Formats: sequence, structure tokens, C-alpha cells
Amino acid sequence: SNTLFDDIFQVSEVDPGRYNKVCRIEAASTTQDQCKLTLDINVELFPVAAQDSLTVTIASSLTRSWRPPQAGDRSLADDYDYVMYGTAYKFEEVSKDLIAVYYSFGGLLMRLEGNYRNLNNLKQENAYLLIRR
Amino acid sequence: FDMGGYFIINGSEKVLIAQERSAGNIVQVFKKAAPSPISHVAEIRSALE
Amino acid sequence: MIVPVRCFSCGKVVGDKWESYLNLLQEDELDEGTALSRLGLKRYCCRRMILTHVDLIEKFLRYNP
Amino acid sequence: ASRHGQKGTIGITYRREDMPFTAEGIVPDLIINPHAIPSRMTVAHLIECLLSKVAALSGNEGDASPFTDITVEGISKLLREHGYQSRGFEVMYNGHTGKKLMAQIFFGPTYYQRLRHMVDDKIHARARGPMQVLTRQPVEGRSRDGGLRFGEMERDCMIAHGAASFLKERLMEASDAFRVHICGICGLMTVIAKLN
Amino acid sequence: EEGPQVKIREASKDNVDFILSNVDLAMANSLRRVMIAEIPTLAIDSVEVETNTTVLADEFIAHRLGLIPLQSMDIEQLEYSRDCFCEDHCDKCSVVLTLQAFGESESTTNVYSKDLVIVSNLMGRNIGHPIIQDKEGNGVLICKLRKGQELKLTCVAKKGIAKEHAKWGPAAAIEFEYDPWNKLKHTDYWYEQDSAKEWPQSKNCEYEDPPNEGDPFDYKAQADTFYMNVESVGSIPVDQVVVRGIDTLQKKVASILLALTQM
Amino acid sequence: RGNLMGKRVDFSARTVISGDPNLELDQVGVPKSIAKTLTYPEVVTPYNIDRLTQLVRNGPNEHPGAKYVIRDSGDRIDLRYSKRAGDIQLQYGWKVERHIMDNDPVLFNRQPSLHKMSMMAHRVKVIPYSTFRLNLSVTSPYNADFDGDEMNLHVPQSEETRAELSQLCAVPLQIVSPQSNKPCMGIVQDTLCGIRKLTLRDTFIELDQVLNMLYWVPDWDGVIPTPAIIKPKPLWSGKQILSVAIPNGIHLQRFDEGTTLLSPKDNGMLIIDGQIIFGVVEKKTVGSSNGGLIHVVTREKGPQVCAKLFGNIQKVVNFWLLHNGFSTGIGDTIADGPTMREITETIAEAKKKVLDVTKEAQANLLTAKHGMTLRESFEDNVVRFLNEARDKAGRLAEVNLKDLNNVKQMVMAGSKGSFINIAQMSACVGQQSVEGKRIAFGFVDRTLPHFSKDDYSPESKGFVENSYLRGLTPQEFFFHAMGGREGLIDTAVKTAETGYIQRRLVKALEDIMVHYDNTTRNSLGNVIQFIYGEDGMDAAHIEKQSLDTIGGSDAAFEK
Amino acid sequence: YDRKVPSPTGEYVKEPEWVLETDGVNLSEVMTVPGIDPTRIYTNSFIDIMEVLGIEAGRAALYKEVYNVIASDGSYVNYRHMALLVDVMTTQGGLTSVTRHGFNRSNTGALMRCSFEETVEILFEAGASAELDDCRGVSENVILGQMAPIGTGAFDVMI
Amino acid sequence: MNAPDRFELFLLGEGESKLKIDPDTKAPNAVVITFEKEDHTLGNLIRAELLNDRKVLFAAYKVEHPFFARFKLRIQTTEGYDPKDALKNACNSIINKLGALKTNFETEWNLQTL
Amino acid sequence: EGLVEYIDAEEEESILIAMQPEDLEPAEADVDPAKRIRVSHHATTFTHCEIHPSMILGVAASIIPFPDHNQSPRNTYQSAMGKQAMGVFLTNYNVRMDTMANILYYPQKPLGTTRAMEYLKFRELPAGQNAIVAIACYSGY
Amino acid sequence: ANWPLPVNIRRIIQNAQQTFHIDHTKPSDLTIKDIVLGVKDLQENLLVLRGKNEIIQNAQRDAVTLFCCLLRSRLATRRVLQEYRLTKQAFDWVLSNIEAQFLRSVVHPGEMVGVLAAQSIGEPATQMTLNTFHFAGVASKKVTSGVPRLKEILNVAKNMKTPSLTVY
Amino acid sequence: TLSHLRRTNTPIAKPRQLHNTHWGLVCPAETPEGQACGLVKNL
Amino acid sequence: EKAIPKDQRATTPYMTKYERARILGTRALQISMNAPVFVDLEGETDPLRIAMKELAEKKIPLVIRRYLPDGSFEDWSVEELIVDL
RNA sequence: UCGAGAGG
DNA sequence: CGATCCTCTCGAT
Ligand SMILES: [Mg+2]
Ligand SMILES: [Zn+2]
Ligand SMILES: [Zn+2]
Ligand SMILES: [Zn+2]
Repeated sequence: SNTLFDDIFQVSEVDPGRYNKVCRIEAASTTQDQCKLTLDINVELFPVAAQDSLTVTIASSLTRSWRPPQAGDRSLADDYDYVMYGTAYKFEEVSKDLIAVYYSFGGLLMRLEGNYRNLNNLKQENAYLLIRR
Repeated sequence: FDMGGYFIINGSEKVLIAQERSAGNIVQVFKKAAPSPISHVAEIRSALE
Repeated sequence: MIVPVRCFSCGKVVGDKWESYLNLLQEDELDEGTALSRLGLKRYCCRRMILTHVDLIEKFLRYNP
Repeated sequence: ASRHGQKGTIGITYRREDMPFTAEGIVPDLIINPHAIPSRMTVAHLIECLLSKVAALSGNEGDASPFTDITVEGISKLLREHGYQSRGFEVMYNGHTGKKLMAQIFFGPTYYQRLRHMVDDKIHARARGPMQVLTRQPVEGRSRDGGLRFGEMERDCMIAHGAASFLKERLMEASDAFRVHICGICGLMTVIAKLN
Repeated sequence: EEGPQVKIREASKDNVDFILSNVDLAMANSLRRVMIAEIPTLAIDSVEVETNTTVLADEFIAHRLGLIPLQSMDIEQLEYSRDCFCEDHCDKCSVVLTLQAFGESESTTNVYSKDLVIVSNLMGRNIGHPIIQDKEGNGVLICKLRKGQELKLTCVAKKGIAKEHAKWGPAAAIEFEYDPWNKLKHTDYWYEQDSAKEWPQSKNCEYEDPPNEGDPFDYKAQADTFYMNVESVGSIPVDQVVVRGIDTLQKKVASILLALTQM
Repeated sequence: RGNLMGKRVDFSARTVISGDPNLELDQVGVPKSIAKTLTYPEVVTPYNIDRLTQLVRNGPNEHPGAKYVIRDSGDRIDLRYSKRAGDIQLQYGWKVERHIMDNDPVLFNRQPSLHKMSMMAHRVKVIPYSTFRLNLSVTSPYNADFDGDEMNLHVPQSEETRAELSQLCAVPLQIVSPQSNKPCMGIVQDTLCGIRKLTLRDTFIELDQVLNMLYWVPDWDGVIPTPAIIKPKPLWSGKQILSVAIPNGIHLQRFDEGTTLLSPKDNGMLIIDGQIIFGVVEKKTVGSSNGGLIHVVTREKGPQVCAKLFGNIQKVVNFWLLHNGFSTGIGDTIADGPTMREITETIAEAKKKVLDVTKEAQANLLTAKHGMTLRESFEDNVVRFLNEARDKAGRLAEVNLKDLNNVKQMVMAGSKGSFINIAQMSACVGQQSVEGKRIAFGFVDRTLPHFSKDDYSPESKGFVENSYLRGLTPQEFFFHAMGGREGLIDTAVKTAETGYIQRRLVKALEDIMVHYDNTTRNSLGNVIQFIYGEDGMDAAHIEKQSLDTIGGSDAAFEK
Repeated sequence: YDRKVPSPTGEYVKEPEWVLETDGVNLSEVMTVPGIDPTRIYTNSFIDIMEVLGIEAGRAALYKEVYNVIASDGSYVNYRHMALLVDVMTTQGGLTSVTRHGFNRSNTGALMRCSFEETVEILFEAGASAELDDCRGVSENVILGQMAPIGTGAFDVMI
Repeated sequence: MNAPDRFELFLLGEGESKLKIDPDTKAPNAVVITFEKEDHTLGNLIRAELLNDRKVLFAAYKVEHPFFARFKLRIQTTEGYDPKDALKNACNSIINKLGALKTNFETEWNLQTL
Repeated sequence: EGLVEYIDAEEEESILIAMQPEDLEPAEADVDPAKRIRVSHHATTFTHCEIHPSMILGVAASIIPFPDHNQSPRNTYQSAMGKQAMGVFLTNYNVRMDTMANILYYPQKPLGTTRAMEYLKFRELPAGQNAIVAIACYSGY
Repeated sequence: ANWPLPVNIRRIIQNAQQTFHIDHTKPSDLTIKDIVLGVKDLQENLLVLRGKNEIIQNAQRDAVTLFCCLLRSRLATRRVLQEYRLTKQAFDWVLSNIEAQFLRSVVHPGEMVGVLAAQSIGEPATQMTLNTFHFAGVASKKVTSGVPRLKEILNVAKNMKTPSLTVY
Repeated sequence: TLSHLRRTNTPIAKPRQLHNTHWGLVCPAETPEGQACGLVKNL
Repeated sequence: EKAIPKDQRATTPYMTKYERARILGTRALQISMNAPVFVDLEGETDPLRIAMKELAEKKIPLVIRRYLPDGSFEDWSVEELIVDL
């Protein structure tokens, strides 16, 4: 809006399976002992160790042609170090209430498991992912 | 650099090509096909040198 | 058939280096590698130009008219 | 062609500028596609290139003789000693932009042959002309400015397409076509047409 | 001292090694190509053969004649014949050369570029003189004659650029390397065991700091330093290749700026 | 045969063909000289009169001109000779045999013409240089290449004739083949290779390139897509920019091996609307696949839209690769040290396995199974033991090849290369065959006079333990030559036979066409089929589809 | 041989079965043998199937044979094409070859038949028996230089 | 034979003007300058320089076919900035930069021996 | 002196040949991994030795560099092409009046040679040039 | 299961899924009656051969048999709601889409099917290499393959090289 | 020229195949394609 | 006689590809022969583009005679035939 | 015309 | 009674 989802995760696994710039990262929520995340991250720009605890956010905020970010009177919705734009491609349910949302950031895939974000993440072509520290 | 081995016939250079033939005075045995009455044949290509 | 003027690849003038080359090999008794080196034929595109040349002109001049 | 069963026509001609270039300024005389190599399996072509590079550098003839003991490793050893990387690759920059290519190119000299039969000796275009005497059909050969044969195979292709009229045009308007007089009783070309 | 910065390493009568610091690759390259194909020079453009009894063909010699380097020091005070108001060539637009050689010797007499002779009035401008770099004084071999043999010809040297024909190049070879350490990660090295061992280091690695082991890849970094070596054929001196290079580009940029006045 | 079923024709042209990545699919690059020779008779109508006089005034030697002018009485005026050529004020109803110009319909062909796709209507594009030019993607239906092939060009002389070419023969409307019910054209060579290259997860492009790539697509909406990355430097993925060439409402789903809808290996395919979601684009996506991007776009958007797609994909890809570059060297056949050690012993233990079986045959202990000789059995064992060797040694090589390996890259894209190629070039060539059996005892009880009599050892009977990188021995060489020669003989033999088969086939079925009652009949009106192909459906309007009520468990069918 | 047969649970299974392969043909007698499945017996000799099982069975075998040759080499041709070829040989009641003996003996036009083989002699028998050519064939119209009834020409256009 | 004359690479014909301005149909403050008898020497140099302007939104060039010495340059600028102006400034900046280079080279050249 | 002998295919049948002289008759028991896998002696009852195994080839094939690192049909293909490749056919060309004569301006001797080329006088009358070539994906032309 | 059939149903569904922006959370507006009767009605407006007589009626009935099998199995009441999650508007569009797309898929009278067949077989036959086979692993797999075999078939060879009889 | 002067022609069991006995006598590689492949030999 | 009446017309209601290409051909050949156009030109000058517009606006006054194998025929006006191609 | 060599 | 298709060139009566 604003924000659709916000949580602090802790890195469990990091692997560069044939890739030299990208890494598929596996991290679970520090709070929610059920919440899971899968993410293809550009390590060449944002290096991630096998134990880091990072803050993840989904915004869909700050249609039309992209303009170069000219800071003349501009200020994006970020104090973050990693920003990605993507699209929803599947909304799966894994038993009872356990949700599973699928996002593609120009091929960089993302899967987020939990429950709570029911009337939140929609079939939107818009999806901004923000990761800090 | 020319090697010869050819002829000149009315200004045109002519090369005779080596002509492969089966050798004469050779005795050779051959099994003839299933319907044929003669099971085997022995042939001789007799010629004079 | 006569030394080419300039290297087909780069363009460095080579048609002024043949007699000099032939002399280094004969009179100085040294090898091609160090010969091409002395004429300043640094690059391999220039090196082939001289080293690969067959000077057929000399053979053609042997015919009378 | 190279000396390894590699036919090719000039697809285009680029000036020195637009061509990719070596850090020392070397530029290809010819560029061949990496897609030739896998299916054809002509390894010696790649080898003759490695040896001819090492050869032009050292100022010595390359021994590309068959049943010998010259290894790709041996050549590669001598070439590294001659400052270039052992396998024939070298950093190459884009001609248009000057930016280093992501890929390093397999550069070096390869003996190429100038083959017989060129374009200009083959081009032919006929839009009416000499007709063979008996058949009243276009003549044979480029030399006589003749017609290209629209054979049965080509006739069949038009039938498959269902182009009834085009097929009729090729066999009448182009090539043959003639007007004759038939007797309604005979059915033969007996009519002594005294026109005008 | 504004934008681009130059530092000359090798200074010779034939080669120029320097560093083109504080420059865009688009500029560094555009300069490299303009030196190759757009600096005008003087080269033979027409051959008239009256006598040819050599072993070499009329055109074969004519072709060779085109490639002989001729002084182009004062090529700007000579017109392109296409711009000249004459009929065919003249003195304002061309240089007429003569070649006459006969096999006077029982041995083999040679034809050099020294054997060419300027006929037209050059009007004090340094133009047309064949470029001789050989220590024996006879630069370039044109033809070889036996005894009966005789070659008598006249040739018109004209203004032009390599973009029209390679004979018109002050060019030769230009070396060009940026970022010897691949810090920019602009190329991805092909290897078997180790890139560092398999690929050899350039003499340019000394004029730059190493990658500094465990440090994050410089994302926003761009090429601003360029190592170049320009070698002249002789037609135009070395310094002039680069200055006329800088200038020709400036001229063709200005022409666009001028076309934005006419429309 | 030579004058009635086929004959030489007027309005013909022939030349060496060359490839053009800047020509369109339906286009043909015709050399100016040919255009200047071939004429179309155009009648003088108020619609054209002005352009026609201008052409008559350009004359036979300036290209967008004309030759002959025809008056009412049918008398021709030769424009290259006539004294009146200067003037000539055209009248309506007069014909102007003008030059062949841009965007005209031309029947383009390559011999042998054993396909309706060996004869397609092309859009004229008059160009410099002596060769006929064409798009690499039309290379396949014609089975042409650029080693020196020559192609034929015909010119329609009437309005109906040219209509028949544009509506029935055109290259876009020929994309999907009725023969194999799949497309007959697709993405090849540099483009197929470069697509995989660009399409990777690792592959990221910066603004300067992005805009240039975006502009290169002509049909472009003029909208810069939002980059996948908006952190230190905004980066675009190869997938993003390629998806620009793909239209909208184009949905494509695949699944290969892993393809966990989270595709970790980045395999399979998922295209939603006009964007690629996941998966590396290779031959299966962008080739002549039955369920490919081409079979989809032709069926969905249309032939002329799909034809546009060939151009778009090509332009983006070729450009990116022109700047990325791609090579192949001798270094790519070098298959490690420890891998070679394993390869060597793989053949060595196959050699022992043969010896033991030979020894057992020699001891009379071995017994062949019912139907075959003790010798017949022995041979096919050794034959297998030796194929196993080459294959195992080949797999050992393929495994050792890095992702950077340029041959591996070509095979991975499906551009060029097979396992066999990797295996023979870098590990072991293998066993040689003639008459479908290993090298024969041509000399009395021996293959060569360098061998002893009665020697059945792999090497002696045509086995080539060496790779093309290691090099072949004199014996190995000769044996490989023997096998190779067999290939070339039966290459020529096959072609001469299949040619006679084709005419026989064609002549027998000439007159079979679908009539105005779905009835498939001959020239006598005799019924062959009651519904064409047992359904009365067109071959090119069909595709393989899963029938869901046939498979699965009884339990699964229920739920 | 491997066989795809469904399990009692519904799903199809890879159940292996013993199959015998013969060097020689005597279909009639081998099918009457006890222990064999006479419903499943096969011979690559389609001409043998034709005389034992009937014309319709021969047609099926003839397709299996054309199919198998293409399939082996690693190619695919849509059913309808072989279907048509096979049906063309079948329609005559027996097996009509794709040579001068087979299709060229047919009741077709003298001009359309002389275009394949035995040219002059086809026209000779045509003259002798005084054959009437209906000119509905492609070939005759190609000889006659007329728009044949092939798609575009398969209907008359009027005002 | 069908070979064009090598002067057609840098020489304008008849009716052929150097620059051709056609406004873009797909975007607002956008235009397509078709530079005649020019290649990668001018194209890439102007395009990379246009990009340096903070007010330039889009700048890309393309040489549609190698047989011909043309190139299309597409510029998109901020509202209240003429794209024809962006092209002007770019050119001037290049001339300015090129000028500095000549002097700088000449000073170092005069400081040399051989 | 009977150090060499003329043998035909019929007499070939009764004799036992060795490929290499030294390599095929010294003694028996380190090895180069890059060097090709060679069998051994095995048969040691020789009557003759091969002068040079490369002699199995003839004139056209004697021009191919490393044909032992090439697929057999490619070697066949080249042998047809080499016979259509321009160059100095004869020194007396300027004196011969003949239909069609194609002659290379600057013929270059190959940088990669075959010991057989010397007898074929190839480096004396060459038929091709030493082109600097990049194997690459450039403009896609 | 997989067989070459006209109309890609899967494609139409995905097209309806995007066009009408189908929501997988909100329940559909369809009826059990709407699906069952609708799919039954679609199976009526399908044409290959028109007619009002039993001969041609059964002939056309037979031609659609397999396509209707695909249609029935794909457009089932459970799948239409559980899987696809189709709306009334999106459902009727699929129905009218198939009906029209099917008619387009039908072969055109005049189509030179014979010549097409001959060429369709001929082209790949010319591309066949190795007259022997690639089955040359075991000596018991020796049957006339490729071009020689194709010749035996077309000639109607009285005596074939490898006459075999496979028994079950 | 040399290659021509060393040619063999074979008029009309399997003459096209490279026979074992050809070792050192006829060239294993040099032979034309199609028409008369293997029948036209080179020494 | 022979024929088939308008009511009882059993043939395809849709225009075949072969029918379309033959119609577009004849009309293009008609237009090129200076024949009157039946639709307001939109800056058009090509006889095929005009004929294509004439078919699109259903004003081509040509008829198609569909022949059945018995010899019988069905006459269909271009105005009634469907263009779903 | 007949004959040879060649190109895909 | 057939045995690919199309194309090119030269030489001989
Ligand atoms: Mg080819
Ligand atoms: Zn050079
Ligand atoms: Zn009469
Ligand atoms: Zn003047």
C-alpha cells in the first residue's frame, strides 16, 4: 500500500547451484516457528552468509514507463539495501490454512509459506520486495 | 615444375586414365543362389599375354 | 610472386623489408624468428606476411621475352 | 575453404573499424561460426590454428604431419612461452563500442583456400528471350540466356498449394502457349485457317 | 585543465604509447576508429600505362602503386578532386607521378618507390614525396625487371580516406586495453583449473592496483582509463595521427551541430 | 516428361544464397541487377498512372524504373532503344512492364522440391550485392545453408496469379506444417545459442544496453519495463527484455525433470500473458517443438504476428550476442587429467572383459542361446562390451565439461552438438563398422598385413580407442576410412532410390483431393476416404492433447 | 517383451510377457497351434495377413509397416498421410503396388497414365481400344495447358 | 557487379539530407533523428553522451542494416526540454571534451624526446 | 643392395609388416598422457617394415594437416575441394594460351605443413593464403 | 492419453483465466445444470458434415466421437469449479470459443490431400540414413529396415528379405 | 594436375567400398561423391 | 437442370481459402482493368487491397458454383458466404 | 545433339 | 521397363 508483509528472517542455507552471481536462499521466521521463505538473491550486489538474520518486506508501493531515479526531488520507499520488483504467479495452500505465495522477480523466484496474509497478497502484477541489513 | 605423363592432341593436353580390370588366368570358386540347380561353380578367365 | 606492399591484416608497410630479411638470413646467418624481429615485425599478422611469402617473380624472370 | 572439409561463402564484408580487435591491435581477415565445429568434428582445423599461431610467432614451419608424436599439449606449452594463453583464446573488444567481449575468442592464423566458381559467374535472370527451335520453349544455359526449369517436382509443389491459375500461367504465359484450329467433326488440327 | 588527460609513455618517429585518463569508452573507441578510417591522406588513384613488358600484370602493378605511402603532411592544403572545379584532376587537387625503368643490366634491376618522380607543381606544400623508411634509401619494391623488360607509366595521387579504400590510411595498427585486472568484470575468463595461472598479465597491470583480494565487486564503476599505442605508416607523422584524429571527430560532430541550424 | 509435365520458363532468376539477420521472415533480398531484369505487366489505371510515368521516365537502367511499354494493338516499345523513350505519355489500358520492386509477391524455391515448403511466396526487398538474401529461420523448410547453395525465383504476370501467392503460398501462412502437425520453422544457430546465453538467471543487463535492446524491437510500446533489481544499480534480467519480443495473451507451460513450480535448476517453462516467469529458453521453447512458442503464437495471434516474432527475437538476441560474443576452441576438447585417467582405464577394463570372453570361447566352455551360432553370440557380446566402453568414456568426458565449455554450451542450447560428438572428440572414437559388422578379414585370415593371422582383438577388428584430440593410429585411421567410405556410398545410394520413391508416390496420389462433401476422391470420382483422415480435419489445425479419462488409478479417476 | 496392461487398482503397469519371433512365415498353420494367442499373432508380411485375415486386416498391417519404417529412423508423419497411401492400395480389393504394375494399370485417363511410365505404349493401347479421356485429371490439364480442378480451379466463378 | 560505390558511405546523394527529424508516435517528448551517411563513430559517441544528461529519459541508436551507412537515434527528454536541444548540448559537450584532449596531448607531446 | 623391396597385394598376403622401425623392434619392460594410445609389438616375426604410414595417402590427402585428428568423410570432402582451389598452377602461365586460368595475386605457403608436401612441390606452387581467423559469433552474418 | 486432436482446450481455459481475471478465493456463479447441459449443448453445435439424414448424421456423429471424449473429460462439473474456477461469463466464452475454433480446424474442399500425403511421406524418406539399422546390438534383431524395407512395401514384394512371425 | 595423372576408373562384387587390400596401394580418402564414388580411385 | 435449389443447399456455409484467393484475384484483375469500385477508397490504389476491402464490406457481385462429384452444383453468392479465415 | 568433369 | 532433382562448365564432329 504502504506494506503488505513485513518480517525478520534467519538464513538457514545458501547455495550457488551452477550460478556465479545468484544464490537460492532458505530462511525461516525468527518469530513464527511455521513461517518459511525461499529466495533467489544477487550475491554479487548483496552478499549473504549461511547464518545472517535479515529484515524482509513486501510493499507494491514506492502502470507507466520507468524513469531513471533522478534524486532532484525524489525519495523511494527505502532505507533498505536490496530492492526487487516482481509478479505473482501461483497461490497454493498446503494443508488446513497454510498459504504459499509464488513471486518471480524477472525470473528470480520467491516462495513464502505462512497463514496470516489471507486478505493481503493478491494476483497483482505489482510486488516490491525490500530486504535490509 | 611440369611432370609430363600426358599427350598433346591438336594443342589439347590428354591424360589416359588407368583402367581397372579383373586379372586373367585366375581360378575362382563361387556358391550359386538357393533356387539355382548348380550349388557351386569354378571359373577361369583364360587370356593370352 | 613479389612481396606485398603492407600487411593484409593491419596495414604496416612490408614491401620495403624483403631484401633486408633475405640479407639477415644469408649474410648474418641468423634464423627467421630473430630476422622478422630485427625488421620490427612484432605482430603475427605481419610475421606471416614475410615468412609465408613465395617470391615466384624470380622464377618468372627466367623466361626470355 | 580451410583444409578440413569446411565450405563457406562471404556473407558480408566489414571494414577494420567495425571488426572485433585484439588488445595488441590484431584483427581477423575472416570470421567463422563456432556452429561449424561440433557436428563436423574437424578437430585438426582447431589444431592447425593453434600450431600456425605458434609457427608465425616463432618464425618456423609448423609440423602438421599425420602419424607423429606432436601433442595439443606440446603446441600449447610453446604458445604460453610466446605470451599467449595455451589454447588459442585471447581477449577481444567489440569494434562498434570498444568494450571487451564477455567471451574470449579463439584467434590465430588458418590456411584458407580461394575456391573456383564465384557469384557473378552464376547469377542468371531471364524475363523472355531465345526459344528452342523445335519445342518453342525457353533455351538452356545461363550462357544462351535461357529459362530455369519448372520441373515436375515444382509442378507437384504448386498442386499441393492448390494454386491452379499460377500453375497454368507458368505452363502457358511464361514458356509455351499457342493457338490452333480444331474441326468440330474431326477433333484434329485439320482446319486450313486463312486468317484476315 | 578540463576533461580528458593524456600521459605519453613511448615517443618515437613511428609509434605513440599513452594513457587516455578521464574519458568515456564511447569517446576512447570513437577516436580509435576515426584514426583508422577518417583522417584524409594522399594515395595514387589512377595509373596510365604506356609500356609494360614485365611479368606483373597492368592492374597488379597499379594495385601495388596505390599502397605506396606518400607524404600527406600538408594534405589539408589540397582539395578532394570531387570538390575541385576543374575537369578531371589539376594542381590544387592532385599530384602527378612518373615511373620509368628499363632492364639495362644483364642481372636483375629493381623498381623502388624512390624511382617515382613528382611532375606536377606542388606549390611549396609538403605533399606527394614517397615515404622512405628503409636504411638503404630505397623504400618499397614495386617491380623486378630482367633485360628486354621496360615499364613506363604515369600516375595521379589523390586526397581520400580509408573508409573509401584502405590505401588511404595513416592507420597501421592501434593497441587498445582498458582495466588490465578485470576489476570491472567486463569479461568472463575461460579456463580449466585456474584463471590466474592460465591467462598472462599485461605490461599495463603495473600502472594499476591489484583487485585487493576479499573486497565487494564495484557495481557502479566504469572505464575511465585507456592504454593505447598508435603506429603510423609514415604518410602523416605520429603526433598528427592523434591530433587529426581528435580534429576529424570534432569536425563531424560540428557538422551535426551545423545541420541543427539549417533545419 | 521434359516438355509437358515440366519445362523451362520466362521470368526466372537464380543465384548463390546468403543469410541476413536484418531481413524479415517473409522477405527475400533480391540483387538490384535481377530486379532490373525481371518485369511485372501493370495496366495503366488513374490509381498508378503518375508512378508509372515516373518509372517509364526512370528507364531500364535506374532501378525504380521500367522496360517495355505496351499499346492497344499489342505492339511493344523498347525503353532501352526507342527514340520516343524520352517522352511517352501513357494512356489508360496500356501496359507498363515495370521492374520488380519492394514488397511484390515472388515464388522462391530450392531444389529438390519434395515439399510444399520448398516453394514459398516472399516479399521482395531490392538490395545491393549479387546474392539472394533470406532469414535464417526459413533455412529449414527449404533445407538450405550458406556453403554455396543456389535458389530459384519466379515472377507472377497477372493479378490473380499474384493473389494466389499472397493468400495461399506466403511464408507466414506456411509456418505450421500439415506433414508433422507442428511448425516447420524456428530459432536456430547464434539465435538459439544466444537465447539460452541471455535467458540465464546469472545474466543481468544495465540501462545503456537495455534501452538499445528495447529500441531494437520495432513493434515496441515505447515503455521502459521496471527493472527486476532496484538496489545498488538497477539491473534488468535477460528474461525481462526478451519478453518484450513476446506479444500479450500468450500463455505457455511445460515442466521437464525438476520443475517444482519453483524450478530450482531453472528448467521447464512458464510464460504468463507476455512475460517469461521462469525457465531457460532453449530448443524446446523456441524451436520447431509441437507445443512451442511458435505453434502457440501462430494459433493464437496469427501467422503474420508470429512471423513478426521471428524478427523481434532475432533482433534482440543477435544484438546482445554481438556484444557478449561466442567462440569455440581446441581447449574445449581438452577433457581434464584425472578424467582422462578414468577414460583410459574404462577402455582398458573393457579390453580385458573381451579377452576373457575370447578365452572362454577358445576353451569351448561358452554356449550360445537358441537360434544363434557360438560365433554369432561371441561377436555381438564383444560388439556390446565395446559400445559400452565408448559410451561410458564419453559420459565421463561430458560430466567433466564445465558450464563454460563452449561445446557443452552449444549442446545445452540445442544449437549444435550431441553426446556422440563430445565422446568421439574428447574421449574415444570407438568401434568401426562395415555391412553392420566389425572390420573384416580382407586378407587371408587378417584385417591388415601388420597383424597376425586369426586375431579377433578389438583394435585389430576396427576399434578406435583414441579420440580425435589424441589422434588415430595408421590402422585406426584406415579402419575409420573404411567405415566412412561406406557412409558416403550409401548416402548417394539412398538419395537415388528415395527420388524414384517420391515420383511414384506423387504420380499415384496426384488426383486425390477433398471434395464438396468431405469425400476424399480420385479423378474417376471413386471414394478413397469418407472423411479425410477419418475425421475431416485439416492436418495443420491439430495438436497432441492428453485424454484425461483414460489414465490414472480407479481411485484417482473417482476423486 | 514389455507390455502396458492395467493393474486391478486401475493404474497401467509394465508387466513383462514372453513373445516368440520367427524366421519364416506360415501364419494360417501357426495360428491354429494350442497355447498361442490367435487374437494377437503378427507377421511383417502384410500380404500374408491379407490372404489369411482379409483386406481390412491387411490395410491395418500395411499402415503398421509404413509407420514402423518412418518411426525407426526417428521421424513422425501425421496418421492421415500414411492412412491415405494405405487406403489407395487397399480400395482395389487387394494390394495394388506403387509401381507401373499397381496404380498405372487403373481405369484412369490415357494421358494421366502415360505421364508416369511406358509412355508411348500406354497411348498405343489407348488408340487401339479407342479410349475416351474425361480430362478430369491434373496431368491431362497440365498437358492441355488449362486451369485444372485443384483447389482454386475446383469451382466455377460467375457474375 | 551489384557492388555499391565506396563513396556512398560518407557522401550524400540528391534529396538526401544529413539529419531527418520525425516525432515519435509511441511516447510524449520523444523524437527519431535519422543521421544519413554515418556509422558507429557518431552513433555510439552521441548516444553515450546523451545518457550523461540528467534530463534525458531515453537515448538509444540503431544501425538497421550494415549495407547502408545510416542510423536512427531515439531521444526522450523531461517535459520542458526539447529533444533537439538535448542533441545540441550533447554535441557541444563532445567538442568541449575533444578540445581539452588536443591541448593536453600537445603539451605532453612537446615534453617528449624521439 | 636389397635393403628395400617391391611388394604387391598378392605377396602382401604372405609377409608380416611393422609400422615404425625403432618403435616396432627394440625391447620390453613414465608415459605421456597427451600422446595417443598405441597397441604394442605382440607379433615379433617380421619380414618387412613400413617406410612411412603416411604414404597410404595420395597427393590430395597429402595436403591435409593432421587428417588423423579428423572424421574420415571430411578428409574425403577436402580432397575434392583442394582440386578447385586457385593458385600458381605453373611458372610458364604468362606464356600459355588456354581456356580459363585462375591465378592468385599473392600465394602464401601454409604455416602448417605435411612432410609429403615437399615432394608435391606445394610450398613452391601454393594454393591458398594464411588468413588470420577468429572463430566467433559476430554480427550473425 | 496424448493424441493429435483439433482445438487446444487447455489454451482456451488459460485465455479465459486471464481475460476475465478469475479469482480463486471468491465462489463461482455457475450452476450444476449450467455445466452439465452446457457441455451437452456444445456437443450439438459441433459440425464437420451438416445434414438431416441418419447416414450423414451418424457419419458426422462418428467423426466427433474422440474430440467429444476430450471435451467431456476436460469440461467436467468437478474440474470446471474445483480446478479451473470458471465464472458464468468465462464459461460461455469457452463454449463459444471451442465451437468456432473447431469449425476453423475443418479441412477445406479443394485441398490436394493426395499430393500432400505423397510429399509428407517422401520428404522424411529422403532423409533416412543407414540402410542397415541402429538395432545392431544383439544378432537376434536382424530385420530389413529403412529405404530397402520401404521399397519392399511400395513394390508389394512377393518375397521379402526378412519375413518374420511374432507370436503371443 | 598431379591428382589427375594418378587416377583410376572401374567400369560397371562391392567395388565402391574401401577394401582391406587397398592399404598402401590406393588412397583411403581421395574419391569423388555420388555418381562414381569408390569406382574412381587415386594412387 | 442439373443444379440444386437455394433451399436444400447442403454444402459448407463458409468460404474456402481457395474460394477467397480466387475471388480476391478476379476482383483485383477487374479493378486493374479500370472496373467500377463498390466501396469508398481510403487513399487506396492497389487492386488487391481494394478487392480485400470490397470482400470485407461484402460488396463483391461474383457467384461461386460448387461442383458435387455426381456432376450436380450449388450456386453461392459471395454476399452470403462466411469469412472466418 | 552425344560425351566427360563439377556444384549443391 | 525405371534407376533423384535442378544447376554449371569444356571439347568434338
Ligand atoms: Mg549445402
Ligand atoms: Zn600486420
Ligand atoms: Zn474435319
Ligand atoms: Zn583540380
